[PDB]
Amino acid sequence: IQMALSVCEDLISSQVYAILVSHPPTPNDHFTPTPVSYTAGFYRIPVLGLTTRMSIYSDKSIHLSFLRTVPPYSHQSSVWFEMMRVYSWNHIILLVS
Amino acid sequence: ILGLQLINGKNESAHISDAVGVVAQAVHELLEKENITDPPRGCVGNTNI
Amino acid sequence: YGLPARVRDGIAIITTAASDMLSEHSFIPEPKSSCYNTHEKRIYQSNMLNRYLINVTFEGRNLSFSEDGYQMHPKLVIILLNKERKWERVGKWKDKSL
Amino acid sequence: SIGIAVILVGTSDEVAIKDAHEKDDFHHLSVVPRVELVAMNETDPKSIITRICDLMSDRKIQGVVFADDTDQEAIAQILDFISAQTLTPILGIHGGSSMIMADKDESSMFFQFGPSIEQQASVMLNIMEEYDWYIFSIVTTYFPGYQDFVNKIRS
Amino acid sequence: IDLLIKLARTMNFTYEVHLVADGKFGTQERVNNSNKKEWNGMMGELLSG
Ligand SMILES: *[C@@H]1O[C@H](CO)[C@@H](O)[C@H](O)[C@H]1NC(C)=O
Repeated sequence: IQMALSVCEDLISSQVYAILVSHPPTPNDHFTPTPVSYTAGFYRIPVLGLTTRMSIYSDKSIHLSFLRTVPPYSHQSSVWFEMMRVYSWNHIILLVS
Repeated sequence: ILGLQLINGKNESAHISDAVGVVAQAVHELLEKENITDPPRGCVGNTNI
Repeated sequence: YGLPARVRDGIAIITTAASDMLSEHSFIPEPKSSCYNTHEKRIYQSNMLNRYLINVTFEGRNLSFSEDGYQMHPKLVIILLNKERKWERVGKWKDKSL
Repeated sequence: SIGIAVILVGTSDEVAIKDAHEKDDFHHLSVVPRVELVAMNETDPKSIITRICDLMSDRKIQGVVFADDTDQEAIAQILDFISAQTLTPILGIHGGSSMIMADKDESSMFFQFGPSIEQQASVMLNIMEEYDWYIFSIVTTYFPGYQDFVNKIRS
Repeated sequence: IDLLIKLARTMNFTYEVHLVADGKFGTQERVNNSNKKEWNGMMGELLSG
């Protein structure tokens, strides 16, 4: 809650052009860039991500200018395709949550 | 249990160097451009983009 | 649907939800009235209140709310641009009737 | 007793709107809605964030109705953020508060007063039937909701 | 049911027969919500396992 107070009254008043996403102490947490991105994305301010493993921000509908260098968990399928192909496996049982 | 992992995926400090490396030539390309504007003045002063 | 009617109808939506919960549940939650202490006061959840707040009625009407946050039976009008750049009333929507 | 806070932004008459506030003969159920008339040019999020916490800290309120007279295209998104982080419901009525947006958070008890994206697709084709406009073409751009609009057309 | 037995003795696979649930043959129909199309009857049980 206090993050929103400090973003507007202390950051954008200093002529900020790029913001780097922090890292939560516990990896299970998710709302690390949630309050900053909404305020930063209000004025079309580009934001660069450093510790962002969530694919929620990449839908291009919400968090339009949310850029990151670290792929989220959703890109692991691009290697599952090739690994089973070189291992001569074609029938796969897919279990997801 | 077979799995995969990524290299330098948890060390935040390592990727900060790449964070500023990419923007090195990005700002310069934008620097040599016309009609350069400024960020909004505060949270209550400006409501435009 | 004027703004004073919108506020009057909008107020009735909130009143018919929380107050009516006292009739059956008979326990009004008291959240921490502060800008903080949101996580520790999570025991008094609003899921029970959220169960029946979509179905609201003001002196008789069907104002059910979609889970996506839209009215099931809204009132809509159709407009057409004219010569002098003034939108004019053309049609009216009234409960699946044109 | 539960207080109710309403905030409006724009040009209007404050006394006239509040005149009809104390006119509900609610003897059927003792609702006791403590309506508070709050009006300020709070288009910027800076005014909203300080005021929303001040209202609940000053007066214990469990229901908020929000109206506005602004054409901001991102006011609803940040407004939903307050409702997302809080358990107190808030409703958008007029202005940019009721603009069309795609998805809601599980903790977001936020609702709008506006046409549904799906309904407009069905209403628009319901007029084409009445005038025998049986041939048409569709052009659309990127927006939070364009996909769902097309899905109702083909169905 | 005589043709089926002929295949059983030629490709040494064991079987078991059971009549269709409802009694139709099978076409494509649209469900109430969205434009999802799912089969029905005898045709739609082969694809469902
Ligand atoms: C079919 O299977 C049987 C045993 O299950 C075995 O003798 C052979 O694989 C097949 N029988 C034939 C070809 O006669």
